[PDB]
Amino acid sequence: MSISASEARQRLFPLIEQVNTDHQPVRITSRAGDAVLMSADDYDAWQETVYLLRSPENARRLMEAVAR
Amino acid sequence: MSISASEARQRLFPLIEQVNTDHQPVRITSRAGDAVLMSADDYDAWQETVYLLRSPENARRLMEAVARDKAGHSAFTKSVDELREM
Amino acid sequence: SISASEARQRLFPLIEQVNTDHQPVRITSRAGDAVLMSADDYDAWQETVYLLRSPENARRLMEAVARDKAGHSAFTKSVDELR
Amino acid sequence: SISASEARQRLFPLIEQVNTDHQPVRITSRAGDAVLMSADDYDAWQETVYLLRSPENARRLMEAV
Repeated sequence: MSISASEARQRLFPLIEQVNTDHQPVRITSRAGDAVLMSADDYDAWQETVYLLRSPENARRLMEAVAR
Repeated sequence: MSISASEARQRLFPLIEQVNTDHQPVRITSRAGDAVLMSADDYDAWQETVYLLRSPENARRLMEAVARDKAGHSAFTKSVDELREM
Repeated sequence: SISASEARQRLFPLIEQVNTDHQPVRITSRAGDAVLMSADDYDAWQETVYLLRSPENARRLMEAVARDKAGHSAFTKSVDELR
Repeated sequence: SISASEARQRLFPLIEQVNTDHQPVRITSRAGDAVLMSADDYDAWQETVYLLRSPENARRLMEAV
C-alpha cells in the first residue's frame, strides 16, 4: 500500500474497501505530488479529537468516562 | 483568574482547590516572567491522550470507546456542548 | 464531495488539485467513504500532534518555523557576532 | 515533584525556573495536584492545538519556508 497513481486509478475501488477495513493510509505516488487515501471515519475521528483537545479538561473527561 | 506571585505565595492551597474544581488555569504574574497554574489530572490526561494518538486509527478507536457506554456518551456530549458555547 | 466513479475518472487531476489548494476531497461510494488529501498535509498532521506529546515542544516548533522564515542569513549574522 | 509548602517558600525562583527551563513543575498537596508552567509556553501550546484543526495549518507548520 505505497503505489503509483496510475495503479491507484485502476484499483481505486478495492483501495476504498481496504482503507475501511485496514484503517491504514495508502500512499499514492505521482509527478504531481503524493496523496494519501484514508477512510472517512478515520479522518473525521482525527479532526474531531484534535478539536476536542482544545480544552485540557476534555481529555480528562474522555479518559475518565472510558474506564468507567 | 490572574494574580500576582506575591498573593499566590499566600493563597496556594486555595488556588489548587480552584484549579481542580473549575478546571480553568490561573496566570501568576511576576517580575521574572509569568506562569500558569493548572490541574495535574487535566494536564496528565491531555499528555497521555496525545501519546495514544499515533495515527488516525487511534483517534477512531478512542471515539469507539467513547461510543461504548452511557458514561462515554455524556462526557462526549458535554465536551461538544462547551465547545458550542465559546 | 464526489463519487468514486468520478474520482476514478479524474484521479490524476484530483491528485494535482489536492496538492495545489491543499484541501482534502471527500469520496463517497457503495463500497464505503474515503478522503483524498496531499501526503504533506497528512504527514504534517501526524508529526505535529506527535511533537505535541510534550506541550513544551509547541514553543520550540514556533521558534523553528520563525527561524525557517527568517532564513539562513539570520544565522550567518549570529555566527559573525559570536566572532 | 514538590510539595505546595516547599513551592510557597520558593514561588519566585520556581516561576523563574519554569520560564528558563521551559519544563513544567508538578506540585503535590493536601488540596490536590497542580502543574506550574511558563505562561508563554502554555499560550503557544493552546494556540498550536487550536491551529491543528485544519490539515492546511498543520502543513504550514511543517512546510514553513
